[PDB]
Amino acid sequence: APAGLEVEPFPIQMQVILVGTPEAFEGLEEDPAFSELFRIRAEFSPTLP
Amino acid sequence: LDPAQWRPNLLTSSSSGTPPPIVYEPYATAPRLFGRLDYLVDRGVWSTN
Repeated sequence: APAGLEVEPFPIQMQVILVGTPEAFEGLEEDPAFSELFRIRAEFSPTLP
Repeated sequence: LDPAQWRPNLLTSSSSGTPPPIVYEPYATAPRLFGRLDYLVDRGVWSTN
């Protein structure tokens, strides 16, 4: 790109909801910023009664 | 002689002293740390100033 628009930082109003397997997150839980950004852990039980 | 190549570029104006000019840059990368040199392609040449 010969030039680029200087986009001003924008406040985030969305609520991101990550989805993944426990293995897909244990490789992402090692980042403290992940644990500080994503506080709510919604675990699906593998087996229902 | 072109004024576009001999006009001083305004980097940063006064911050009134107090508070001191603080710039937190969590995205510490060379283009954002040391700035960028743009390239306007006038008449087909990547002529910079």
